[PDB]
Amino acid sequence: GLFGAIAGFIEGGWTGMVDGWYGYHHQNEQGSGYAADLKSTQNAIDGITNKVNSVIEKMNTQFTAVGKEFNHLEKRIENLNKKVDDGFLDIWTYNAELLVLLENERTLDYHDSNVKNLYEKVRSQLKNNAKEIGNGCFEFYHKCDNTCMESVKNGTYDYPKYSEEAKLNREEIDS
Amino acid sequence: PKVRDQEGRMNYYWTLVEPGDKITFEATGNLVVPRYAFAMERNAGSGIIISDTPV
Ligand SMILES: *[C@@H]1O[C@H](CO)[C@@H](O)[C@H](O)[C@H]1NC(C)=O
Repeated sequence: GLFGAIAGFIEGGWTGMVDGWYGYHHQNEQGSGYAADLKSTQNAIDGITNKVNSVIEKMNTQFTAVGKEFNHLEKRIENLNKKVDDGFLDIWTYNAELLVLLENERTLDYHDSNVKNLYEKVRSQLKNNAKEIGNGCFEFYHKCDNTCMESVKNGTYDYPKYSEEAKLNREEIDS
Repeated sequence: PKVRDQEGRMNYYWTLVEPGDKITFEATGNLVVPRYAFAMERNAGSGIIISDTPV
């Protein structure tokens, strides 16, 4: 991975998350489960769809008959006609092969960037109220119910609200 | 040399006559006169497909 998130510090993907491309696995006393981040998933789908549409829609053609008929005394123009067809075949094949090769690399890195951004967005929200434990995972120093959980998914986590609750727990785990 | 049991040759010709035009034929012999003529309007483009695929 270019950004080191997919197949990087997040070692593997989740098959339990089927409603989206990127999301979360939560765990609290109320239970545990998988959920997909609606905001980041939809913004990545739009880019990919635009990417596919751009490749296809920019190719606009018109009515044209390739077939040309020549006699046995018109070899040179027949060879000229063949030279035109073969040259177009080589040009289109090389561009099409390289376009897919380069864009496939771009698409995978695009997913890598989105996963990395989502982790950093959560990191900026929690700050020192949570401990990074690898695998793209956070451990809360304070209790976090279902309302607190989706509030991170909402994007509306209240750091000062649990700042003193987490700070007291922070200085006791580390002896 | 005999081609389909023929030693004589027959060269065929064609031309297009625009509206408001006259075509004149003159010969003392060795002429194959037309019998049927086609009135047509060419469509620009298109080609000819040579294959055994049914339609
Ligand atoms: C944020 O998530 C909590 C979890 O239930 C909810 O109380 C609150 O309404 C959510 N905010 C939204 C959906 O804007």
